[PDB]
Amino acid sequence: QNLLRAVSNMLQKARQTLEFYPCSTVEACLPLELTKNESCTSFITNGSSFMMALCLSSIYEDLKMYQVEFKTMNAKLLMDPKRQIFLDQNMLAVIDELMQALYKTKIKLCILLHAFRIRAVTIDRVMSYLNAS
Amino acid sequence: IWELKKDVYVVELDWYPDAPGEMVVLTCDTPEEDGITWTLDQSSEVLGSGKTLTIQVKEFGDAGQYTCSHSLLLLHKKEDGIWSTDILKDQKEPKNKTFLRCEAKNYSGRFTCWWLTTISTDLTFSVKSSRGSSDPQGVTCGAATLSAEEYEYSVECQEDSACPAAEESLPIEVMVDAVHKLKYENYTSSFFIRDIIKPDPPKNLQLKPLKNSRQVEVSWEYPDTWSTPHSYFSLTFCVQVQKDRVFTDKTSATVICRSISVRAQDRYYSSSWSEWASVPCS
Ligand SMILES: *[C@@H]1O[C@H](CO)[C@@H](O[C@@H]2O[C@H](CO)[C@@H](O[C@@H]3O[C@H](CO)[C@@H](O)[C@H](O)[C@@H]3O)[C@H](O)[C@H]2NC(C)=O)[C@H](O)[C@H]1NC(C)=O
Repeated sequence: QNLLRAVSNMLQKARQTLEFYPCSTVEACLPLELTKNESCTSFITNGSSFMMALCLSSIYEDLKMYQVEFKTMNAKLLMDPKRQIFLDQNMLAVIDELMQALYKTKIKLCILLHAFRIRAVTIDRVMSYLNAS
Repeated sequence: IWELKKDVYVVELDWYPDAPGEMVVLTCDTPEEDGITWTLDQSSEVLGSGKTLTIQVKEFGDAGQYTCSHSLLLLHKKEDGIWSTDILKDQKEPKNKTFLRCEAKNYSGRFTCWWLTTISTDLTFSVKSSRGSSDPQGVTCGAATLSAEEYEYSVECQEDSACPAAEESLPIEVMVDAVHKLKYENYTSSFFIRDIIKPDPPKNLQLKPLKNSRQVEVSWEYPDTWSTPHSYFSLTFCVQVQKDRVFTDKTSATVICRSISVRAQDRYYSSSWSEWASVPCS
C-alpha cells in the first residue's frame, strides 16, 4: 500500500503537469463484471487464477518494455546540462518498484510520458480493483 | 460548390469585395427539355430561363431557393483565410474558439454536447460524430434542441460498440452544421471521453455523529450513473464543511460540525467536479 500511493502520486503528478509537455493488459485483466457487457474470454475477480497470473504477467511485460524506454531516454537526455528533470524519473522509479513487487529526443520523451500515464492508469485500476472487497 | 443535404448546396466565397464570385450552374433536375422558366423563390423576375440556369454568386441576395426540380443555395463565408463563426458564440472559457462543449457522466461512451447562439429566427442544425478519422468508428447522435434561454442547444450521442474499460487513443470528433438563414457555418470538436467527464453527485449523504465528539462520521455512495465496477473506475471525493476539506477515495470521512457537502471527480483525468451534495450539520 506504500506502493499504491507511490503509483498514485506519480499519476497525480503526471495528471497535473502533462500539459507542459507538448506533442493486451486491459483484457487480460478485465474485471469479471465487465464481461456481462457485449463489447468488452478471460477476466479477474474482486479477490486479490490462471487468468490472474496472465493479467499480472501482462502487467509485468508492459513494465519491462517501458523500463527500457525510460533508461534509454535518460541516457540520451543526460547531455542536456539541464540534467534530467523529473516526471520520467518518477515514472521510472514507480516502474522499478512495481516490477520488484511483481528536441528530437525531447519530443520522443513527451510521447512516452503520455503513453505510459495512460497505461499506469490501467495498472492502477486493476490494482485498485484487486484490493476492493 | 458542393452538396450538403438533399437539394441543398454550399458556395464557399472569399468575402472580400474584390474577390471573384463563383460561376454557378443549376441543372434543373426534371428530364423535360421544353421551353423552361427560372426563378428565385418569392422573386417574380424570371432571372433566367432554359434548363441550365447559370449565375454569379458573391452576395447573399445572389443566394436562395432557386426554382424551375428544386435548388437551394447557401453561402459559406471566408474572411482573410478563415471561415465565419457568426452563428455561434465562442464560449471562450475552455480554450477560445470553443463553440461546441461536451460532457460525459461516465465511461459509458454516451455524452452530451451543447452550444450557444444569439439567434432565434430560422436556425437549422445538423449533427454527426465518429471516433477516429483515417478509418472512423461509429457514434450515434440524437438531435439538436432548445435546452434553455442567448439561446442554448444540445444533443446526445453514444459511442457504438463501447467498452468502458478500453484505453482511448484516437479522439472522438463531433461535427456540427449550422444554417442561419442563407449563411452556412460548421463547427468541430475533438476530445477523449476521459477528458470530458463530470460525474453526478455523491448519492445519499449521512451523518453518524459520535458521543464524546463534535466530530462526525460522514458517508455517501457512488451516484447511480457512474461506471461500475467502482473499484476499477475510481472517483476521488472532496468533503467540505462551511478551507477545511477532506479528500478521499473512500465513501466516508470524519469531520467536525458547527453545513456538510461532498462532490466527486474522476480519479485520473477530467478534473470537472460533480455538483455538490449537502447535509445540515446539526
Ligand atoms: C465544413 O466546411 C468545410 C468548408 O466549406 C467543408 O469542406 C468542403 O467540403 C466539400 C465536401 O466534401 C468539398 O467539396 C468538393 O467535394 C467533391 C465531391 O463531389 C470533391 O471531389 C472535391 O475535392 C471537393 O472537396 C470542399 O472542397 C471542402 N472545402 C475545401 C475546398 O476544403 C467541410 O466538408 C464541412 N464539413 C462537413 C462535411 O460537414
